[PDB]
Amino acid sequence: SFIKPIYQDINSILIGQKVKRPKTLSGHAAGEPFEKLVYKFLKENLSDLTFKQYEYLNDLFMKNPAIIGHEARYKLFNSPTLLFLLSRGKAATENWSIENLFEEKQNDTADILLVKDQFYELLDVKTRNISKSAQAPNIISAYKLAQTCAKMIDNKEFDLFDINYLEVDWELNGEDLVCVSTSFAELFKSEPSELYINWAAAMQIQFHVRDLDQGFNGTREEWAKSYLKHFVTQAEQRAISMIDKFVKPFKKYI
Amino acid sequence: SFIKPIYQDINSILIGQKVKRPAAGEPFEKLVYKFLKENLSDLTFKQYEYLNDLFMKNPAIIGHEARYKLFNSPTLLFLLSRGKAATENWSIENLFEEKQNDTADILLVKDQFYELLDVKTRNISKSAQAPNIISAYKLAQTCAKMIDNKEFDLFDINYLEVDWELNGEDLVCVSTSFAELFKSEPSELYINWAAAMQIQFHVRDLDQGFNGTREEWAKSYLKHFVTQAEQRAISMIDKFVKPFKKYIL
Amino acid sequence: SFIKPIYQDINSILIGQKVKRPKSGTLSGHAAGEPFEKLVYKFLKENLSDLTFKQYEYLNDLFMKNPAIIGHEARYKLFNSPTLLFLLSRGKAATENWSIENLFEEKQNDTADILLVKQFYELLDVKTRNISKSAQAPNIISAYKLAQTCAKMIDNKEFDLFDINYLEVDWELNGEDLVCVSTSFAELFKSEPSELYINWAAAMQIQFHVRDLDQGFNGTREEWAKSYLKHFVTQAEQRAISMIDKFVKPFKKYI
DNA sequence: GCCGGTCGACCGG
DNA sequence: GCCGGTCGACCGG
DNA sequence: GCCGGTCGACCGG
Ligand code: NA
Ligand code: NA
Ligand code: NA
Repeated sequence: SFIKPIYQDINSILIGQKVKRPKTLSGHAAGEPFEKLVYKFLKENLSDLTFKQYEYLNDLFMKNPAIIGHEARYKLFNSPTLLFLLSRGKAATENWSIENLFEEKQNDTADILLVKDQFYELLDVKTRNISKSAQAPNIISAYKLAQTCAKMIDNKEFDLFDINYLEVDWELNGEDLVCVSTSFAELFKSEPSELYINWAAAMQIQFHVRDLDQGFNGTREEWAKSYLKHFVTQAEQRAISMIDKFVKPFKKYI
Repeated sequence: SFIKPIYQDINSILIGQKVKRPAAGEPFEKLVYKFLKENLSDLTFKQYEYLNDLFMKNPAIIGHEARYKLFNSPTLLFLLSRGKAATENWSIENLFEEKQNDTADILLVKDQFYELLDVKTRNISKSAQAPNIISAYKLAQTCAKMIDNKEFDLFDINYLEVDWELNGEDLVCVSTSFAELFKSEPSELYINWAAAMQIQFHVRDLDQGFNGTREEWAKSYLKHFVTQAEQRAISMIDKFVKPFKKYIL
Repeated sequence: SFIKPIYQDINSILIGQKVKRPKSGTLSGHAAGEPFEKLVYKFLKENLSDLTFKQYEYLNDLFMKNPAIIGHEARYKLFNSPTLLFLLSRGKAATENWSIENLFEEKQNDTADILLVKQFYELLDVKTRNISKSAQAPNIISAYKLAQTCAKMIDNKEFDLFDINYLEVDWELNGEDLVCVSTSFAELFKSEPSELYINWAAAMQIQFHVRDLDQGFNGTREEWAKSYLKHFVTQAEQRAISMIDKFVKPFKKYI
């Protein structure tokens, strides 16, 4: 992680920050420009490393004028896994140009990208409302994570990228929201066999950053293989539980 | 529908109206509610607004048990009730606020009949996938409660689509669509399991040819739900298991 | 490949070359970029006449030099390869009435367009697509024909004898004639056989764009055949199931 | 030319 | 301490 | 995405 080395500084700068409330306080809509606040800070203390996912792509393509077309542009990633996780559509990659750059995309894997010496850190910011105790938020697609681990193995890319999370806690205070806490955690540091997969909630992994464990002490290849086992096991578990919950109780009506 | 009769009045006040740019379409939902609250004052209610009034019109009714009785309907209670603790802890000093998962955005009630209005905003500047409409699971339970309690003329679930786009420093509505759930072919509703088990469709394209009974609608959907759930149990193996069974070992 | 070492020239001679619009009519089927194929042959012969035949043309030469060989048996035995037989031999009645006064002709269903051999055979098949429109992958070759080819390859063990390559010639309308703007070369036995798509409805044909065809297969030619069959069989079973769920159930309500 | 995955973040009738 | 639906609305490595 | 349907005509261990 490029952020961890200076986390204590981010936590310090965030605690106390305020943001004008939408004037609902729930939902992706009433999210938190707190992530914009994180970006602004990472852009200041790590300007040569901080990139919005769409910002990195625009940059990558800008320094390759001779390379045109999606085919030629995809090879620019020089990594099948990073291509899977960062890339944009075919027509979008084909139609890219100086007067038609990439913009924010709702389903982009990462909020902030940090690159240094061919090493990428996919950071995803999670904002939480402390005023209440809610369910763990969506972290990342368990299915997308499964494909990632599959591609890591097939390509032997166990030393290239990390997927980290930064949780920023806030509470209402008058006519604005105020940050009260923060917490950092790396995905590949937790126990892969203990990640809860909420199938209904877009097959998303879920947990509050402040609770995640960081005791995994094996290699990255083992983490991937272990995750895939847990993923396949849970997929079969869901397939069976769906019948007992969405079929059995409704057969009497047919 | 209590809105169908004035759909053109709602559309006329929406199309062309601009709002200062900063969900992003929320501003248009407030315009609908405000309109209804001024043209159907005695029928328009925010879901949480209805609950407070209901509880406020019966102060001598304390406790979750007695309060849950106030709905006089199992199906409606399932669709509108908040929570046991929330229902118990309710008070004139601790009212019900809006909740992200409330079934409806707007409630129109009259003659003991309820209309659950859910309005969907859409950025016409993009050609996206069909949005989430309503949980297929929540619909199934609802249909089950309709059968067990024989409530086929109590409520309707309708959707209003508000199309908008960014124009300069403002947002502007460009078109509107209306449709009724119980008027579409239940066996045709697409159920996106991964997407919160929600049924998805563009209000604009939603068919309205159904001419059967409300009971037949309920039974039909339930059959469609079960079958799809079974089919999904198979799809999961062929997509989330079979292709990864070569890494486990 | 024999033309591969000379692909640069071809790619350069083709691009820019133009041909009038086929009878000023439609631009599909056999009548569209057919003349281009001729242009490719006009070069592969004017620079490699030592080993460039147009399918039937070779067959005409395979004979003649064997007058004592007539009517089935001997004539069918001429091909010391059961595989090359299945991919180049004409009909029985056709390989009977052969003579100097009745030479073979170009047949619409011939496997290869141009044949280059030098013991080792290269079955070249040209492809042309209107780049002025995003279209579907064209029919490459018969999946069934390829399956029989692989089987026969294993049986008599001939994992070294012939190659199946394709040459793409992209063209676009320009005035009263069509012009080439690009070219793409690829070799069938160099891609992932388990990846090849089989369109059963489209004549059980393998479909893909020469330009996008991969060329990185790890293994011998033998491993390919083994691999393909495993793939072709699977798809066939899948097709059998798909048919019932699309051409049977959907209309079972009308009977 | 049909089909469906992803991001965001919420409590318990 | 553990389990898991619901709303919103997005295009094609 | 991935996935696949059409029009035009041809002869045969
Ligand atoms: Na995420
Ligand atoms: Na809804
Ligand atoms: Na062919």
